[PDB]
This record gives sequence, structure tokens and C-alpha cells, in this order.
Amino acid sequence: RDHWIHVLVPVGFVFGYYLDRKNDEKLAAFRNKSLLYKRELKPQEEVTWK
Amino acid sequence: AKTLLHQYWDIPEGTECHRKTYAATSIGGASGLVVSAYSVALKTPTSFLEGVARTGRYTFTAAAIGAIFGLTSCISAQVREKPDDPLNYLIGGCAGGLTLGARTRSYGIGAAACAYMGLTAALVKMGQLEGWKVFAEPKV
Amino acid sequence: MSLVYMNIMMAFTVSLTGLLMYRSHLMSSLLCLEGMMLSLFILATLMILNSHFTLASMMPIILLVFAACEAALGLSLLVMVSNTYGTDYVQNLNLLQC
Amino acid sequence: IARTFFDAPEKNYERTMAILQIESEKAELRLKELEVRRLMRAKGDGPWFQYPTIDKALIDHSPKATPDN
Amino acid sequence: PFFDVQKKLGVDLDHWMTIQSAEQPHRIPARCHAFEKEWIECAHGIGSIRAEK
Amino acid sequence: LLDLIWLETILPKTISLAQMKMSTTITSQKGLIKLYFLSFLITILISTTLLNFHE
Amino acid sequence: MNPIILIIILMTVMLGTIIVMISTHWLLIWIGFEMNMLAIIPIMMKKHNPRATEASTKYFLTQSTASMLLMMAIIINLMFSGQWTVMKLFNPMASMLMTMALAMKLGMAPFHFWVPEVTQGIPLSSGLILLTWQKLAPMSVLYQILPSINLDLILTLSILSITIGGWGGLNQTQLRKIMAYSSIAHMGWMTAVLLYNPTMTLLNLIIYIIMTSTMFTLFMANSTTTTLSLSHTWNKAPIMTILVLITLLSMGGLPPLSGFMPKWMIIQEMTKNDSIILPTLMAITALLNLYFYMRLTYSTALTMFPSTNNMKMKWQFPTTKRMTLLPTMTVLSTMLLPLTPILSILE
Amino acid sequence: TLRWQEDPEPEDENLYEKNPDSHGYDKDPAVDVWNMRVVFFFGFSIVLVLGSTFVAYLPDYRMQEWARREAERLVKYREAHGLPLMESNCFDPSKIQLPED
Amino acid sequence: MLKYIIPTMMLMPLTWLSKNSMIWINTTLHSLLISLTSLLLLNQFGDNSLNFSLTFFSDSLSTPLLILTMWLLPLMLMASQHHLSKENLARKKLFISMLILLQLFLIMTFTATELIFFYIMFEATLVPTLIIITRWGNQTERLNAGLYFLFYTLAGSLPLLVALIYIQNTMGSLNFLILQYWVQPMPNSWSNTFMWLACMMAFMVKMPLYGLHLWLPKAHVEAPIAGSMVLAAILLKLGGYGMMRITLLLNPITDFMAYPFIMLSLWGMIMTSSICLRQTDLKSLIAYSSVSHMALVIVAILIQTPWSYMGATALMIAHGLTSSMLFCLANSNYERVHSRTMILARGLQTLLPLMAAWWLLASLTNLALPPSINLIGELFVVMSTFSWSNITIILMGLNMVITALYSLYMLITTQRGKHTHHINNILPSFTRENALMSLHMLPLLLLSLNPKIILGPLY
Amino acid sequence: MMTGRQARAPLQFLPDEARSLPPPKLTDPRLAYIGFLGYCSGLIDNAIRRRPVLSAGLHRQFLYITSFVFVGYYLLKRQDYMYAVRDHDMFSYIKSHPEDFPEKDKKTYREVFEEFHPVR
Ligand SMILES: CCCCCCCCCCCCCCCCCC(=O)OC[C@H](COP(=O)([O-])OCC[N+](C)(C)C)OC(=O)CCCCCCCCCCCCCCCCC
Ligand SMILES: CCCCCCCCCCCCCCCCCC(=O)OC[C@H](COP(=O)([O-])OCC[N+](C)(C)C)OC(=O)CCCCCCCCCCCCCCCCC
Ligand SMILES: CCCCCCCCCCCCCCCCCC(=O)OC[C@H](COP(=O)(O)OCCN)OC(=O)CCCCCCCCCCCCCCCCC
Repeated sequence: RDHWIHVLVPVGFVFGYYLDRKNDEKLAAFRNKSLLYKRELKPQEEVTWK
Repeated sequence: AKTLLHQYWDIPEGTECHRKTYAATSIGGASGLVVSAYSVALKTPTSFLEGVARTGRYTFTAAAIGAIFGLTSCISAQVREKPDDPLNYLIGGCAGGLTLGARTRSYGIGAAACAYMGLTAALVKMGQLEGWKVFAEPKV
Repeated sequence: MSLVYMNIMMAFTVSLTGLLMYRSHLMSSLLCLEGMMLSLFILATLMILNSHFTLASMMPIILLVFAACEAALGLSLLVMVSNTYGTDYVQNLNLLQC
Repeated sequence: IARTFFDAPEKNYERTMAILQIESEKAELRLKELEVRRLMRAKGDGPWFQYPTIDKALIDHSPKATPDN
Repeated sequence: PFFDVQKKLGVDLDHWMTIQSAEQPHRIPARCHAFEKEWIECAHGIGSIRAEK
Repeated sequence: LLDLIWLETILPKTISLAQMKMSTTITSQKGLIKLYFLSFLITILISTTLLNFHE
Repeated sequence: MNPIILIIILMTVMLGTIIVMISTHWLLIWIGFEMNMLAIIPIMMKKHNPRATEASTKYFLTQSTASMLLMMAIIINLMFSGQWTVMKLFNPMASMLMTMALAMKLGMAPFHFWVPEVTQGIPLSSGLILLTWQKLAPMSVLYQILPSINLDLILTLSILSITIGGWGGLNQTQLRKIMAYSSIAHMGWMTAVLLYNPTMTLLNLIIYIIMTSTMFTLFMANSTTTTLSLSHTWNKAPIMTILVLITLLSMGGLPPLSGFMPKWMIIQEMTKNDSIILPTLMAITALLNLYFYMRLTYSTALTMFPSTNNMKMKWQFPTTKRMTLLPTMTVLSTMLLPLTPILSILE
Repeated sequence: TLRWQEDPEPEDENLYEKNPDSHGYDKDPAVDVWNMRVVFFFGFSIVLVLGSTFVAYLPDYRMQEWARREAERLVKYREAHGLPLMESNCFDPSKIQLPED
Repeated sequence: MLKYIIPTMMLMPLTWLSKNSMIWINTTLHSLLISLTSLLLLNQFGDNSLNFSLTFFSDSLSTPLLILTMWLLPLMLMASQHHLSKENLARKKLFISMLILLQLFLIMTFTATELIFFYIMFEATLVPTLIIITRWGNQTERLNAGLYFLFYTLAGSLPLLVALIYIQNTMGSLNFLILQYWVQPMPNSWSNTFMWLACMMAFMVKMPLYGLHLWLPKAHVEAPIAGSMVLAAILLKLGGYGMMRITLLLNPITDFMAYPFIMLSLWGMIMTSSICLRQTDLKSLIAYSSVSHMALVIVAILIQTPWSYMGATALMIAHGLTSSMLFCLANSNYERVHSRTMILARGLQTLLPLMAAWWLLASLTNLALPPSINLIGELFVVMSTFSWSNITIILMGLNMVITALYSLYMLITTQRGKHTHHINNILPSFTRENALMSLHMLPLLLLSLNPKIILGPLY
Repeated sequence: MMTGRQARAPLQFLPDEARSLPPPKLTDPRLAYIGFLGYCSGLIDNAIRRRPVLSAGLHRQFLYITSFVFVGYYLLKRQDYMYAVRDHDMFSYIKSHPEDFPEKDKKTYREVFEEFHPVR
């Protein structure tokens, strides 16, 4: 590519978003356990959020 | 120097002006003697007379500062009937600073010494009241 | 405790105050330093011999050897500054104030 | 906008609960460590602040040249 | 830092001199062998803070 | 009067002059070993007698 | 000087330091100290000019006095305990004498009068060897005897060292004297935090060693010994100006550089023991060290002082000095703050 | 005498002299016109317009509209049954133990 | 918050690998893209904050400041590229690198959940600004300005570090989410008095308080244009954010320990506005106006009421935008006439009419013309201070009169009257300067349509 | 502080109890940051010797990164071990001394009393 310097920054934003999602999955200790949002799981799914 | 500080702080404040003044004068004279000893050691004088004159001048200045501070703080505690109050020590510290200005014969250093040593004396009074530790023993 | 201990401590203190107040010469400072070592020798030797510590009897020999090597180095330094200035006065060693 | 970019309120709620639990655990552990350090310094019976002493494996036990020892 | 090279390597460079109640030549006893032995048998393994009291 | 003269005088200028004067007093040594060792003896005497650091 | 004789003398210096570090006998500590000093004397007199002999004479006299005081403390401890194991001392007089002997060897105030003159009189490499390596052994001996150290004495020595070092370094224009006063202030910090947590002392010692090594290595790389000769560097090699700027900013403890970490952890440790006035006073006093560091950065990197004509002749030639480990200690002295929890390896 | 060797102060360059169509961005006309296009497109057409559109359609910022709807529901429910619309105490006094004096 | 940190550090290889002529285009383009991306932080809730991780969070107070920072960076890139035209390429890349690093520290500062991480970033912001001021400033006394700025900040901030470590050791945590629920009353004693002083003096210096403001008409004046923009627009608001975060731990001792600074800042704004009335320098006049507005914010934070907090955050954002625009206009005049004297170049409306219109709009927003967010913030602070006490309305009315006086004095002196005869290098306005002015003006005018996104966490 | 712990088995970088702990991953962020430190030192080494910074001597920069990664990995192993030892000693001492660490009588907010200071 002759314009890779123009794709340095958006792939940085995409990688930062991916790391944010990974850490959000890492902080899932109270998923579907809170006293306000506790509910029975609808079928054909396993988690409330990812 | 440990017994001088205890004998100064053993007297209740606003009670005995003469003994408090004497203790403060002794502490000041000791500090002035230390300063004069280091002065004649590092900066050697021209003769014995110049060195003993410098020693007497420094010791007398420090002793006068101590006596004025002790007398002023004790008198202000007596008049106001407020023994545990850093305002009395602030007044005494400014009196000591004005004495230092009188000894050096310049107004500006005297006013600056009034402000700074009044603040320092007030801080020492707050530390004595609240039990602040400067050389704190290891604990954890 | 004993009395000769007090005399050896006072001898060490006298030699220390002699070293710590230079008069004119560097050689007098070196002599005061080596008198301090000699007082250390006597004190340690008396303590070791009175305590019957057998294996500590080798210590004053090592102390003497090391401090005499120290004194040899000091004499060499004195000879160097005497060759520089023509005398061993301590008032000529003041170039490093600036 | 709320479907593509934004996060669900439940996700933020439970994420905040997880963060709060972890940080409260850390704060309690820090306070307990301070108290333990103070007690070990004061008493000296714990695994910390064990300043060394003379090892007793160096003492000679064979009979000497003099009986009175 | 006190790097215990002697204990790591197993050598004995200065432990023979370090106390008076140690192994002395020709089994010569010291004047205070028994007192020092009792004090060492106290202080061993309890740290300085406990052994000071 | 206030911010070009006095507010400049109280906090920064006086502190700067005090540190300058203390620096000129500290670094004005004459480079003599005899005076340094006399100061060492005075320090030892003050610590032993006046401050009681050997207790 | 012969390369082989220089090698043997340098290994003798390190052997003396090792003998002090690894030994369990007080006489061996003394022996290592004299071996180290006797071997390091010819490093100071490498150039053979009167200033080097004067500096060597003052250094020899100070170290011999401190050594005799150390032997006195050892003999008093033997008299009152009957043993020689390097551990806590059994007499307050022996503890006071040994503490002042180690303070004289470290050059802390008020025993500080020999450090700037000795550093000025000797070359840059020998001054680096002195101010970096000579302080590993007295701090180890202090690390071994902390149950016997008087708290008031060591704290007085610390605060006096910090104040005197800052006020002394305010007035200097020679780089070696600036480095000496900076050293005095840093040893004040290190022995201030000694009695509460000696691991913080080890961390501060390591960080100060790295920063001083970087600054001295840059100095000998550019062959500058004064302020103005350092200010000529912008017209010769501007990368060195950037390096001295970042290292002098890190030496002042400015975050987020690696020099912030020692005083940060020291203040963290001192407040756990309910000592609040002293860490504030030490920070306010370290502002003076920051002041003369920032003055150096003004003269060197952030302005362009006038140069001379022969700088062109110096442009036409590249450098060939063996700037050993200069990028490594340049990186390690500036970007080490995110790895702050690495200090647990020193406990 | 004559002072140190130093160049005089250079004359200020007029950007409109060599390029009367200058936008003031660069001395090369192509770089200058491309910088103008970049700033005008990505600043006004992209950030300002779509940013205003994004802020205008924020999904119920800080729950104000939900709070109004819930207040309507609660006011209707409390008005229908004769209940007071709001009480002076946020928590029930039954589940609160006052200190004994 | 990693989705904004990582593109910011990826701006560094973008400016260090670009061509000799394409550094400004690339940096401006990609910073504008990240500024557009920064709008995703507006997912705020009426009860809970937007908590991303253990280290980062962003409530409704830090979000406007973040958006302001990430929008301000391309403005500084556009402004600072004319006076760096003849500079060496490596020095140009170093300048852009310091701007990028400052933006990185600023966006890590507003989102720090831990207070000691906030302190570390808040004092890491000192180095790039000091380097920018003392290296690319034009005058002799830029070194003295840097010394004053650095030492005022550090002397104010070292007791803050000591007090924060004390709070960590006493309470067990410095996490702001924990401290909202674990907070305790602070009783009246001398220890707590010096706790309050230590926790407050750093942000009182950085804001600045009247009497501690002596570094501002130096650092704001001897800096380059980008430095002046980032000093006026963002760096003064670190103190405001710090007092908003730290007042939670200082109750109920604030209600009487806030009296001397309330009297200092109520009387201080009159003194600084009067100073503005008799200023021969345009840049110094703008700096003293900044001192007065930040004194208003200080009073609003210190009286600690909801209306005061909303007015304080709105006034902070509005004054940042207005001061940045005023500094840009003064810089354009400086590039035209090569002098900062206000009386030298006069009557520029006959020569520069659209620039005169931009000057008029900036002056109108400076004196809080409704319904600008300047007036919204100033009005809310005035209402809350009236609730505090009634003679505050006398003080606020006097301040408003003098503020209108000096703003129109600025405008009438610079733009109106007869033009200077001997000045003949007044070039027409470039497209770059006009684009910079419009990018300062249009967000400021658009925010009056939806002012609810700048009203803090208790709107 | 912990010399009594590190006194029975001296001069060991990692004792045999450390092998019961999970080793750091090779994708550790601290290890990646140390590798970045090595790369930065390689670039400075190119810069001070007037070489092209990003092109000259790729073997030198690779050895810089490799050496930094190696030393950092072992330092991280030691750091994790020593924090593990700290926690282990803390919990053992807490469990062994129940008299000094009593259970705090937790009370709900309906029983506790807090003074109210109005903001007016
Ligand atoms: C920009 C210039 C102006 C800067 C002003 C900076 C703030 C001014 C006040 C700072 C005081 C020092 C930090 C105090 C931190 C207190 C934390 C704490 O726990 O406090 C309670 C603690 C209480 O001690 P404690 O918490 O250990 O004890 C437990 C509590 N009691 C007492 C109940 C048992 O306070 C202290 O320890 C002392 C506090 C007062 C310290 C006085 C000395 C400093 C004087 C002011 C110096 C200001 C800067 C001067 C230099 C300027 C530049 C040249
Ligand atoms: C935000 C914190 C950081 C601050 C700095 C930010 C810098 C970066 C800038 C990014 C982009 C801008 C962000 C802020 C955008 C603010 C504007 C916005 O979105 O508003 C939304 C608001 C939203 O309004 P609303 O909330 O009432 O709309 C209801 C909501 N919906 C749409 C879902 C139903 O938009 C409007 O108000 C537009 C209304 C229509 C257009 C205007 C009509 C009237 C115009 C004037 C007519 C003549 C009057 C008389 C004139 C006389 C002469 C003077
Ligand atoms: C708890 C801690 C326990 C202990 C841990 C380990 C501590 C390590 C302490 C390191 C101390 C370094 C001392 C100074 C360097 C020693 C080597 C030497 O002699 O260097 C000088 C030598 C002189 O040669 P010459 O050619 O005359 O130089 C003049 C310039 N032409 O050669 C030169 O001048 C050549 C030029 C380059 C010299 C570079 C020297 C760098 C040394 C420091 C490296 C970084 C520190 C060590 C690693 C971190 C340790 C914490």
C-alpha cells in the first residue's frame, strides 16, 4: 500500500475497541447476578451480555 | 538539650513568667553558642578579641530573642486567659522577630522574621497541642 | 570495669583531638593518626588477653599490618605534596576551594 | 445510536458492581497488611522483622583442657 | 545488602573467629565459655526482638 | 502596587533572596583541611554532650 | 598507567567491596574497607597534577579518620559483647561511633566538606567510580546494623544532608561539584528512609546509581566539565542535549520519569509511621536540587548559547569513544515508572 | 570595536507574493490547497455536521424523559387513590431506630 | 478509555514517519478523526457513571473536558504552523510530538479513577508545557516564566501528594468510586485544617487564586500560540476538576475553611478586571481576564451547591473556548504587526472587516451575552452566590460592569478609530486564520441549542 | 523486613516454592513494555553514533529487544513470587492470632447515627 500511514490510526482505534471488549469480558463477575437486573435466561442464549 | 525543652514545657502556660522566660533564654543561648562555635570554626577570626566579640554578639542576640518570645507569649496567655492557643505563640514569635530586626538594625528582615517565626512558633504550639511527631519512632 | 581501659580510652581521645586540630604540618597529623592506631592495638590486645580468647590473638597483627600499609600510603602522599610545594604545610592544599 | 455504539445500562451496572467488589477487597487487604506489619514489629513473633542472632551450630561441645566450663 | 556467599557455597571464611565459644586450638577454654554458650542457646532462632526480652 | 510590587515581594522574591543568601553562606568555605576537621571535632562534641546521642 | 595494572587495581576495589558485603566478621569489614581505599587511591591520581594529589590527600585523611573511628566502635562492641558477628551492636557508644564513621565514609553532612573538593580534583571517570561504587559498602553495613542505630542521630544527619546539599549546589558552576552536592542530598534521602523500610533505601540507591552513571557517561562522552562547555553541545550533537535534558529532568524527581519513584515510595513509607512534617520538608528542600537541574537544562538544551569558529573542525569528525551502556541507562533512568512494582524483588 | 558574527534579522516572507491564491497553509500551492481541503472537509463537513446530528439524537441523555414519564405514572397512581403526592420522609420511620436519649 | 489512548499514541509514528511537507496535513486529519470519535463518551446515565475499567471511568463532568481537549488539539496544530514555517524538520516533529504527548496526558488525567493516578498525570502535564514555553517562546523572559510556572505548581502540589498518601493509608483506598461510599466526616482540628490546606492549595495555585496568580501573566504571555491555547483552555481546568473531585473528603470542614479564599476570590476578580482596564499588552489583558473568570469558578466550587457546580462546569468550558479564540486573534495581530502593544495597530476594521467581525463575536461572548453558555455559567454561579449571601450580588454586578468595560475597550482600541499611518504590511486574512476562528466560534454558538451536555454530573 | 524468610536459603533468585506459582505469560503487558524499552534503547544506540535510526543494524536492535525480554521475564517471575510470599505470610499470621484480629460487629444504617451538617 502507498497510503499505510493513513491507516496507522484507524487500526489503532479498532485495536483499542477490541481491547476494551476483552477487558469488559474480563470484568463479568456479576453478570446476571445484580439485584436489579436478575432474570431467567431466555432460551437459545447463554449469557445476558458479552 | 533534652532537659532544657522539658524544663520549658513543664511550666504551665500563663503561670510563671520569670521561669518560662529563663528557660527560653537558656535554650536561645545554647543555640546561639552552637552557631557561634561553628562560625569561629569554619570562618576563623582575625584575632581572639574578634572571635570572642562575635561569640558574645551571637549568643546575646539569640538569648534576647528567646527571652522576648517567652515573656511575650506568657504575658499574652496571662492576659487573655487562653493558655492553650497558638495565637499567643504567634504574638511571641513576632516579638522575637522584631527583636531580631532590632539587633541587626534593619526593618525588613525584622518584619520577615516576625511573620516567619510567628508562623513557626504557632506551628510548634499546634504540634504540642495535637501531639505531632517530628522524629517519629518506627511503627510498622 | 578496669582502670587501664580508661587510660587507653583517654589516650585514644587525646590522639583523636590532636589529629582533628591541625597545627602546621601534615606529618603531625600522620603521627596523631598512628598514635590512634597504637592505642587501638593496646586496647584490643589487653581485652583479648584478659578474656582468654585464644583465636583472637591474631587480630592485632593484622590490624598493625593494615594500618602500617595505610601509613606507607600516607607518607607517599606527603612526599608527593612536598615535592610539589617544597614543604608539607596544610595551608598549601587549598587549590580545590574553587 | 444506542444499538451500534452505546453500551447497555445492565452491562455498566454489573461492571461497576464487579469493579467495586475488587476495589473493596483490595482496600481491606491493604488495611489488614498495615495492622499485621504493626503487630509483627511490636511483638517480633512473626515471620517478618526477624533480625539475625548468633547461630548455635558454631559452639564446640568436645571436652576442653579445663573441667570448669 | 548482606550476600550470604558462605552459606550458599558451603565455605567457612570467618565463622571460626566470630564467637568466643567456638572451636579453639588445643581445646583451650575461655573465661566465659559457659555463659556465652547459654546465651547463644537462648538467642538461637527467635530473632533479636524476642531475644532482647 | 499590589501585583507588580507587593504580591511579587511576599511569596517569590523574598524566598529566592533567602535561598541565595543561604547558598552564599554555605559555599564560602576557604578550602582548608584544618577548619574542616575542627568542625568535625565540634560536631562530635556537640552530639556527645549537648545532644546526648550516645544514650 | 599500564592496562594490566589498572585491571588488577579495579578488581581489587571490587574485591574490597565484595569482602565488606559477604563477611560476617567485623575485622573483615574493616579489612575490606582499607583494601578498597588503598586500591582506589591510584585511580584518583591517574593524571598526576597538583589538584589530584591534593584531592587524594584530603580523601586519604578523611577515610583514615573514619576507619579509625570504625575500629574504635568494633573494639568497644567486642569489649561489651565478646563476639564479632556483624549484627546489632551492644553499646550505644559503639553504635554512635560506627554511625558517624559510616557517615564520614558516605560524605553526609556535616562531614560533607571533602566530597565536592575531591570530586572536583579528580577526572570524570574516577569521580564516577567514587560517587557510584564507593557508597555500596557503607550502606550495606548500615543495612546490617539498623536495630542499634539511634533514630534522632540518623534523622538529623539526613535532614542536614538534604538542606546542605541543596544550598551548596545552588551556587556551583562546575559540573563535578554539582554532582557532589546532588549526591549529598540523595544520601540524605536514603538514610532518612533507612530505619522504616531499608528496601526503599536499596531502591533509591539503585535509581541514584543509574541516574548518576548516565549523567557522568554523557559528560565524558561530550568531554565537558563546566557549564559553558556543556552549553556548546547543541552545535555538536543535539541528541546528547535531548538526553541530558531528559536525564536532568528525571534527576529532579519530576513525574512521570523514573526519578519520581524513589521519593514517592519514601514519602509513602514515612507517612505509614505517622511522620508527616519530615517528608514535606524533604520534598520542599528537593525543590532546590530541581532548581539547579533546571538551570543546567536552560543553559544546555532549551536555549542555543553562542558557539565558536572551530566547531566546524569538530563537525568534520565523528566520535569514537566507547560510550558503554549509555542507551541502556538512558532508557532505564527515564521510562521505568510503569514498572514501579518491580521493587518487590529487592526485599 | 565590532561585535560577534551573527546574521541580521531576515525579512518577513509575504505568502501572497509568489502565490496570490494562497490559503496560508503551505508555500507549495498543491500542499496548501490540499491542507485547505482536508481542514474544511474533515472539520466542518464531518465533525461539526455529524457531531451536531449525533448530539441532537442522543438516546435520552441522563434519563430525563424517562423521569418525566415515571413521574406522570406515579402522580396518576397517587392522585387516583387519594394518597399524598410526596411525603416529608424519604425512608419509612418504622425501619429507623432513633438513638435513645 | 483505551480506544482514545491508543490512536493518540499512534499519532506519534504518524508524525515521525511522514514526509517533509505532509506532517501538518496528516496530523490535523487524524486528530480531527479522533476528535469525531470522542463523541462516544456521551453515553451517560441519570444514576450511574460510565465506568470502563478498574483504572478508568468518565462521568458527566470529565466528558465535556475530554471532548474539549480532543477538539482543541487540531486547532493548535492549525494555529502553530505559521510561525514554525522556517524551523528545522526534526524540531517541527518534536513540537508536534510534545502536543501529542500533552493531549495523551490530558485524556489520561480526566478519566483517572484512582486519585494518585490523577495526581501523577496532572503533574506529568508540567513537562511538555514547560518545554514548549521555554523552547519555542519568542522572548527573553520565557525562561523566567517557565521557572515561575514550574515552581508555583510544584510548591503547591507536593503537600497534595503527602495528603493523598495519608488518605490512602488512613481510609485504605484512593479509588473515587469507593470513596463515594466510604467517606467520613472531617472534624474541626488543626490536623484537619492542614489536611484541607494540603489538599486544596495545589488546585488553588493551578486555577489560579488571587495572590497566587503571579505565574499566569508570564506563562500565558511568553508562550507560543499553541502553548497559550492549551494553557488557557485546558490546564486551568485541572484545578477545577481537582477541587470538584477532592471536596468530597473535606466535609464539613469546608464550610468555615472556605471563608478566606471566598474573600480572596470575590475581591480578586474586581482587582484583576481593574488591571484589565489599564493594560498596555493584549496578551496580558487576556491572561488577567482568565484570572478573573477562574476566580468566579473558585467561588462557585467553594460554596458547593448544585447550581454553583453546574455554573462552574459550564463556565469552565465556555471560558476555555473564548480564551482560546481571543489568544488566536491576538496572535494573528502579532503576526501582522510584530508587536504585542495594544495602542500600536489601530483601526483594523477598515482593513480587516471579517476579522473585525470575529473580534466582535469573541468580545460579545467574553462579556457573557445571552444565551451563550458563558452567560449560562455566570448566571448560575451568580444565583448560587446570591443564595450564599446577598452582598455577593453587589460584587458580581460590579464585576460584570468592569468586564463589559474592558472587553469593549479591547474591541474599540484594536478595531475602531483611525488606522495607523506608518503601518503598511497589513495583509488580507488567510483562509487558515478564518477557518481557525470559525472552528472556535461555531461549536460555542451551537452549544447554546443543547446546553445540557456541559452542565456537569448533577444536571 | 523479610530477611527471616530469605535467611534459611540465601542467595536464591527463585526458591523451589516459586515453581508452584503460575509463570507470567509471554504476552504479558509488562513484558511487552520491557521489550519496548529495549527497542527504545536500540534506537538511542543508533542515534548517538550517527547511524540511520530505523534502518542501521537490525541485528543489534533484535539483540536489544531479546536481552530486555529475557531479563524482564526473570525479574517478573521473582516479583510475582515475592508478592505471593507476602500474602502467604500475612494470611498465616492472621489465622494464627485470632485474638488480635476480632470480627467487627457490622451494623446496618438503621442503627448507626451520623451527624447532619446542612449546606446552606
Ligand atoms: C505555592 C505556595 C503555597 C503552598 C502551600 C501548601 C499548603 C500549605 C500547608 C501544607 C502543610 C504541609 C502538608 C500537610 C499534610 C497534612 C496531612 C495530614 O495527615 O495532616 C494531619 C497531620 C496530623 O498528624 P498525624 O495524622 O500523623 O497524627 C494522627 C492524628 N492526631 C494528631 C489526631 C494524632 O498533620 C501533621 O502531621 C502536621 C500538619 C502540619 C504541617 C506543618 C508544616 C508545614 C507548614 C506549611 C508549609 C507549606 C509550604 C512551604 C514552602 C513553600 C514554597 C517555598
Ligand atoms: C460538548 C462538550 C465539549 C465542547 C466543545 C466541543 C467541540 C467539538 C464540537 C463537536 C460538534 C458539536 C457538538 C455540540 C452540538 C450542539 C448543537 C446540537 O447538536 O444541538 C442539538 C439540538 C437538539 O434540539 P432538541 O433537543 O430540542 O431536539 C429534540 C430532540 N430530537 C431531535 C430527538 C427530537 O438541535 C437543535 O436545537 C436544532 C433545532 C433546529 C435548528 C435551529 C432552528 C432555529 C435557528 C435560529 C432561528 C432564528 C432565531 C432568531 C435569530 C435572530 C438573529 C440572531
Ligand atoms: C543492591 C545493589 C548491589 C550492587 C549492584 C550492582 C552495582 C553496580 C554499580 C556500578 C558502578 C559503576 C562504576 C563506574 C564504572 C566502572 C568502570 C570504570 O572503571 O569506568 C571508567 C573507565 C576509565 O577509562 P578511561 O578510558 O580512562 O575513561 C576516561 C574517558 N576516556 O572507563 C570509561 O570511562 C569508559 C567509558 C564508559 C564507562 C561506562 C561505565 C558504566 C557503569 C555503570 C553501568 C550502570 C550501572 C550498573 C547496572 C545497574 C546496577 C543497579
